[PDB]
Formats: sequence, C-alpha cells, structure tokens
Amino acid sequence: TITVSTPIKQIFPDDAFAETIKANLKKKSVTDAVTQNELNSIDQIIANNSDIKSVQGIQYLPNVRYLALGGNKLHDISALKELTNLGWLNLSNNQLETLPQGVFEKLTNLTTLNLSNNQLTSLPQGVFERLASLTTLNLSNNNLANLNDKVFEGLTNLTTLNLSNNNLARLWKHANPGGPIYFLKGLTNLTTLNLSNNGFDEFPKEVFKDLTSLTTLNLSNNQLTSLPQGVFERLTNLKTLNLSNNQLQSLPT
Repeated sequence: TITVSTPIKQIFPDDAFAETIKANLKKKSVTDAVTQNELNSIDQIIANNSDIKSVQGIQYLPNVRYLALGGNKLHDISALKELTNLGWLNLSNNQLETLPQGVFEKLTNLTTLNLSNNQLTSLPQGVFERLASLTTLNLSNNNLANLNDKVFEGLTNLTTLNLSNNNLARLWKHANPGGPIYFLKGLTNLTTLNLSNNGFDEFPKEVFKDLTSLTTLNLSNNQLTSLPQGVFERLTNLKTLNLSNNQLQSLPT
C-alpha cells in the first residue's frame, strides 16, 4: 500500500519490470507518478521473455489474478507471498534454484502453477499444503531428485501433474533408504500424470494406488525393464499409457 502518488520507477526498481507496469497503466514515462488506485486496477500481468530480473514492487498490486513471468531471469519470488487473489502463475524458464519456506502459504485461490524449466533440486517442507484449489502443477525439467512423502498432500483437487525430465528414479527403489517414497498418496482426482524421463527402472505396485481418476499416464523414456501385476486393475479409467523408449522385455524364464 501507497498513500501518495509515487513514481513507478521508485516502487518497481527493475527497469524491464517498471516498463511493464508503465505499459499496463498506459503511462508515457516510467517516472510518472501513480496512485494506489491505479495499481489496484491491475488484475493481470503478462510479461514473458521480458528480461525481468526482479519483481520487487509487485507487492503493491493486490488484485493480480493472472501472472505470466515465464522466460525471465527471476532468482527470487518472495515478493508474491501476499498476492492472495492470484489464480494463475507461470514462472517457467527462470533461474529458480530454490523456493522460500511458505512462499505459497497464502495463495489459496491458486489453480495453475508452472515451475517448469527451472533448476529446482528439492522442495521445502509444506510447500503446497495450503493450495487446495490447485488443479495443474508443472514441475517438469528441473533437477528434482528428492521429494518428501507429504509433498503433494492437500492437493486434493489436482488433476494434472507433470514431473518429466527430473531425477526421481531413486525414490522408487526398495533399496532406497527408508524404502520407496509414495509421493502420490491421496491424488484421488488426478487425471493426467507425466513421469517420463526420470531414470525409473522399477516401481512398486503401491505407487499408483490412489489414482482412481487417472486417464493418462506417461512413463516413456525411463529405464523400466518390466511392470508389476495389479496396476491396470486399479486404474480403471486409464486410456492412454505411454511406455515407449523403455526396456520392456518379456520376463526371462
């Protein structure tokens, strides 16, 4: 919140981002003063591939609902902590190495979250615990190699989950310290799941035990040598199953 007319360049230190705000407010200069009212009028920002290094100042746009910041150079996103009306957030192709604890604790109206093509390697504890209106989550093309058991707990309305091109193979090996990690518990409404390109070479039967609404499963480009029995019996709504580029041989006898 601002209480007097203030220059845009002042609130929004980053040049690229300042110009963005300028354009959306239809101001001639980035030094033009603006009122909290004018900032309240902004309900979306679409700024892909805009070279934005920081979204500092975005704290003052309380009514943003649709935010597209893909293809920028964002390393920090803590300034979104309080945009509680956010419904769509695309942070793909940035340079996020990590997320703040509780950065999404408040974004309870969020329905789409795209974190793809970053360099995330792990996720904080309770990173998506509040997001109960979330339906789409894209974490593909990161370096995810570790997930906590309760990571996707409370995404009860999640319908699409994309985890391609990561490094989760280890999470599904009996020889894994603490056994396999059942990170898909309770995704009763999930319908599309993409686990391609993770070096999977085995997977227990219990992993997909809750995915009853599942219709599309991509396991292509992994290192699977065989599949277990009982999986298809559970996934009664499964229509598309991609197993290409694996090593499925007929069991040796």
